[PDB]
Amino acid sequence: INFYKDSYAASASKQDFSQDPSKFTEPVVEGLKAGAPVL
Amino acid sequence: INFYKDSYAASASKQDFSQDPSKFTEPVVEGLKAGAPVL
Amino acid sequence: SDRVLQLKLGNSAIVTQEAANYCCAYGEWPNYLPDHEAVAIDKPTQPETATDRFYTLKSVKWETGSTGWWWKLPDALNNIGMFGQNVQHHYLYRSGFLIHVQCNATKFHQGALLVVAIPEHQRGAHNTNTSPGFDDIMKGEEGGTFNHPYVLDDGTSLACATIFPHQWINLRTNNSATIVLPWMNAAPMDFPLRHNQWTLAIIPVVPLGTRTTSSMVPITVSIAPMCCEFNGLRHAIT
Amino acid sequence: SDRVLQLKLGNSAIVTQEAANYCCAYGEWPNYLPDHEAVAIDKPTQPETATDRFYTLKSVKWETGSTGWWWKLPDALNNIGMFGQNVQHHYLYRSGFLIHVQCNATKFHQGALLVVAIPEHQRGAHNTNTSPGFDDIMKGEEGGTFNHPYVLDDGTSLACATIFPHQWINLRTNNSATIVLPWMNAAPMDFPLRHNQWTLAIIPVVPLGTRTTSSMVPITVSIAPMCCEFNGLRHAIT
Amino acid sequence: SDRVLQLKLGNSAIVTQEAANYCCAYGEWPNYLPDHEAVAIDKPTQPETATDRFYTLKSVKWETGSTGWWWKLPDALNNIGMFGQNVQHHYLYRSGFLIHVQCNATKFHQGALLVVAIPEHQRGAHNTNTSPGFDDIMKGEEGGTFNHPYVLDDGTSLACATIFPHQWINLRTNNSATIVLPWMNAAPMDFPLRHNQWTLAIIPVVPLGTRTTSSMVPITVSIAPMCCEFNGLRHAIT
Amino acid sequence: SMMEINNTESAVGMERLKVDISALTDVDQLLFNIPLDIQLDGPLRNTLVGNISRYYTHWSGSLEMTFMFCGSFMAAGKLILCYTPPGGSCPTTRETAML
Amino acid sequence: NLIVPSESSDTCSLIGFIAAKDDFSLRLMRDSPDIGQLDHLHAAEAAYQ
Amino acid sequence: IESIIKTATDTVKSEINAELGVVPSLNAVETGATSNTEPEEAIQTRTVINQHGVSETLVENFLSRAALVSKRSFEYKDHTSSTARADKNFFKWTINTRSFVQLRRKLELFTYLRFDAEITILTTVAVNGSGNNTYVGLPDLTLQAMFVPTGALTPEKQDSFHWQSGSNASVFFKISDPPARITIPFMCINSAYSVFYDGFAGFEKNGLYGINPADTIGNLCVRIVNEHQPVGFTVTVRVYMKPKHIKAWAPRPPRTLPYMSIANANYKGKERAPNALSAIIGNRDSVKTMPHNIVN
Ligand SMILES: Cc1cc(-c2noc(C(F)(F)F)n2)ccc1OCCCc1cc(C(=O)N(C)C)no1
Repeated sequence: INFYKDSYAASASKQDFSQDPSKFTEPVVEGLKAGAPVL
Repeated sequence: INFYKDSYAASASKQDFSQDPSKFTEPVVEGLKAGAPVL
Repeated sequence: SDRVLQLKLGNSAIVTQEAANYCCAYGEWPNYLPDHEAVAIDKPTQPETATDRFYTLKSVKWETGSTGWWWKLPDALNNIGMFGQNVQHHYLYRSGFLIHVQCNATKFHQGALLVVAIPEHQRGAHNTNTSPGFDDIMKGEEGGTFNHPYVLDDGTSLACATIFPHQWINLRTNNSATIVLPWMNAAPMDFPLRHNQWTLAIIPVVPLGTRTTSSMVPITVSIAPMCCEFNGLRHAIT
Repeated sequence: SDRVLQLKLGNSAIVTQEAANYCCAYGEWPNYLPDHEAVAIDKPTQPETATDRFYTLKSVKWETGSTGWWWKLPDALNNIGMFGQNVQHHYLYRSGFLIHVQCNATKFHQGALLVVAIPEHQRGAHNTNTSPGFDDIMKGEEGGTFNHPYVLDDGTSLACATIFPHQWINLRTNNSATIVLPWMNAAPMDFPLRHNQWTLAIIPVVPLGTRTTSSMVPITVSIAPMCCEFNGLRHAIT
Repeated sequence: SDRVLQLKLGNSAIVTQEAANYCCAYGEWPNYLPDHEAVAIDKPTQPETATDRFYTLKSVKWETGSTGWWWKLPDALNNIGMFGQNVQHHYLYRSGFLIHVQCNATKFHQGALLVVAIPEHQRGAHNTNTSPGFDDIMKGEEGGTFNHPYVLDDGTSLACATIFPHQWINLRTNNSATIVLPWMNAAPMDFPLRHNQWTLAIIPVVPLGTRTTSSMVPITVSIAPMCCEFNGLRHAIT
Repeated sequence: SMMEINNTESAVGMERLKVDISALTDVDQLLFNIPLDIQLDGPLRNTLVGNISRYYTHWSGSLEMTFMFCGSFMAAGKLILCYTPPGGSCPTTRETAML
Repeated sequence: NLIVPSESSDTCSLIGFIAAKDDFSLRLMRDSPDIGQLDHLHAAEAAYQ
Repeated sequence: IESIIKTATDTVKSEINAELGVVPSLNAVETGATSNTEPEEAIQTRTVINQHGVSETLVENFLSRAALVSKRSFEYKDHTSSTARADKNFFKWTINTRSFVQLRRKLELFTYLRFDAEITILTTVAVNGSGNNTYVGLPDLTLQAMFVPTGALTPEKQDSFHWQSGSNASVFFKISDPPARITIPFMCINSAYSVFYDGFAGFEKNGLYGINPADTIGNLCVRIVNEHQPVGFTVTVRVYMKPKHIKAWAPRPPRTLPYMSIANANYKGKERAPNALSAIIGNRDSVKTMPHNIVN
């Protein structure tokens, strides 16, 4: 229920379930493969 | 009337009329028949 | 057709010729934990015949002043056979039970035993504010006896104990009771050394009586775990 | 590609970065007993991850005058974990083994260990007509040492021991040896407390040597039973 | 395939034979400011090879009691080559960075350096309510040293610094670390003389150690600005 | 993120973030153990997982521990890392921990 | 065992790291016990001056 | 790779592995990548269908909570003989999110934040007992909260003509009403607030360090509209802020040592562990000591 004219008055938005953990867990140019030695 | 975002905020649910009294009145492997002696 | 019964599990078998029927607690049968209900991610061990078999506990004597007996599960079986070893070597266990209670006398004898499996039989103490201690609850294979069976040692009523899965051993009618217990817990698995899902209670509502020459009248309990699985392998703890 | 290896069984895993290959005894892999070869008619128990896992024995020290070490199977594992419990509670057992021997040193160290699995390593006694006694043969987890590795403590030759499934740990080349043993017996199953199918022998054909500052150089054995099954359940005997 | 790497920018090139990989901060690559994100309306100057090239700073010595080093960007490069001249003659700048940290020793040496690029590394002062002054923050090409690397000189934790783009130089493994930094700012462009977007921190989590004859072990930093652009041309200010 | 395994009075600053291991003259020796309680003040508390989790009350799922050996290239050795599900005392011998 | 030559350091260090896998989840937000204050921070009063 | 995640990942059952050249449990921390070892590769697993939700750890949920940001008490009375430092029936507050540690620490888990702010103002009153330790009841007063942006003049007295608020947004609310509430939009001159700012705010060298001038908000001015009564009261105003429509970037190591100032990240640490400058974690006797070992 938002009858205000300015969009930023709306209630919270808790529906953004997009994730990309690789930005922090695997920020390497060469992606690593499962099982194969990294080095 | 439920304008809350979390489903558990809703009012009570009093529409579950399903019953199975045999779970407590007749929990025997061999069902008993009407009139016929049990033993 | 309903008085003779044979139960075969693993390398053990039991035959009775004076059964009434047998009870499946809440109309359910034991089963293994399904994938859509599992929590522990390690591969469980399922010993099958090694643990899913009848274990016979020590018999007890039915006397005139007997108040009744109880055994807590899985506590009573936690040190018996391969079931005990698996329990001791694993953090988590899960299983149903098949309970067979045996008591025979003569046609000149009378008496009635209520055989009831109480889920989560949390015991209370009499005339004190102190909660029951560890030694009061965990009796193991020997089990315990009811202090006040009239109130089920918990401030409730014996008369209403029939709401629980139960049979009767009425001496003039039958000489055995059989109850099949599914896994009964709020969690899919549990630590077997600190929580007991089921309590087996045998209470002589009608005392043993006769006018023929008296003989020892024992009551014998045989319990077979069913669909046992164990998770979280480590060193033995017991 | 052939120097790095990871072995995962049950809840145990082993990684080596200095392997050569691994040996499958006689080009075979362990398996369960098939119906067309079974003898015992009772349903076997197959604990799977509870017993099919790596057990690490006590390490031994590689010294200058070391003659070698041996462990007999399943004797060495007969009192360890759930494998030991199942062995103690059953008359018959059957299983393969996965053996991983570990020994590392520096690039300034030299030495060569022959790691050989001897089927039916019947030991002989030196300079006597009396056969070896029970205490001479059954050493359990601690194992034994070779009196005369030159003749394999049995009047044969060490030089011809390569006819048996084996690897070498040559310190300049590799730091681990892996051997996979199938069930090796004249009978489909056996009594684990009186017969040993395999003997693991580690013999320092080339002694440990270095001119750098000396350190303790242990040898460690990890053995994982594979495809374990047990028949003839009874009370524990050990 | 992942241990050898060559980086070529402008008239400069770097080769390493002991790399692990290289890190692209938050999985991003530097780029020029797009039209749909620009603010300044004057035509920017894009020197390309004149500024997008490797600049090598003064080496630092890795000692036993070293606490660590840091350099703030673009402050460290603000007086070097054509990058410095463009920074001095323009009110606004924008660029990424390519960071290559070099440290080699012998196979008898040990030590581990954490190489982390901290966005907006606002420093705190120890045991005082006074904020750090201009001279404490703006060190230029010489950089600074950590007073308390354990808390990153800001009351946070070094243990959690891995949340930032980082590599390690573990002497037994690799002798170089490479990090590619995109433009990291709340605004599309910034005044290079008053704000530092990135801080490069090199912290010896594991101290340098050896028992061989000791030698000077320097750490060398080479930084190449990428996709440099400048707006608001005027007289030199520096 | 790094665990503070060496949380002992003798360790100062980042010394608490590494565990020293030396050559031993006895076999199968214990080197260190790690309490697994995030709520209590232990080696896991000041980590990304620990810090974020302590804003919550319930947790589930697997954890992973990674150890980097920072000895010289010439150093060699083999270690066994064991996780013991709860129920008993922390194992003090290898033959028990390896179960 | 740890075995090193005479020229290498006889003491070597390990660094232990921990993280959750993508099967991890949390519930029931609460105030973290890792931070607290018993008084106003310095310069907080100056905001009202 | 970006994906939609609503529940924790499922587990797939796994079998024995003995494969040359494959070592999933080995990793190279030096690359900066977190270990990719899966449970199915380290141990033998079962199949598990995981139904555990992950919504409560959403950044929006994590940060969108009303938290105290300002608490000011002032005397409501005749201020004819009051000192110059006394709040004479009104106060002004330079808005900041650094005064109360619970919200500050959570905000400082990120480098950049973009959000709108829901502002809730809660007012309580108490009769002054100093000398006049008699209770007559609590008056239902009217208060005015005026938002004074950068460059605007702030009121200097309770009856200042600046309170006419020709263009300033003002909210008039009563103590008996539910707490006043308004939403302030994301008003930064940049695309996001700079939670941390490694720079100086001015073109000279004497500017403040660690505060981005782009994030300057302004002043909140609160007065009692009612003229003073014959007796004195103490009025306490609490301001709560709840971020919403949140975007966050570049997470950071959490604050460990206690905060010292709202103007900087200066640190001292506790006298002894835990959270001491030289020992963040509490000590144990040795690395082989289990602090809470279970015995029997
Ligand atoms: C608390 C408050 C109160 C009012 C107000 N009270 O009354 C009125 C009136 F007059 F209309 F009635 N307006 C206005 C704005 C307020 O704060 C804005 C929060 C924004 C922000 C920036 C940062 C930051 O710098 N970060 C995250 C690095 N944090 O939060």
